[PDB]
Amino acid sequence: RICFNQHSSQPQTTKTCSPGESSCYHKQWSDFRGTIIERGCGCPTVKPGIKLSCCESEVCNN
Repeated sequence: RICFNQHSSQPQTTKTCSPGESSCYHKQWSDFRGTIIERGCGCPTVKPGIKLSCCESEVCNN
């Protein structure tokens, strides 16, 4: 139970996730500074403006 956790793809970081968590999350929104993508373990309620996707499996979230 591993996800990416790196921003708008930067250099790739990954996170072990917490035991039990079998998701991972990719969110994309944008705003004054540009467009953003966050990557983490998950799935967020994901929110006005949103942008969200969740998989189940390893390195999934991209």
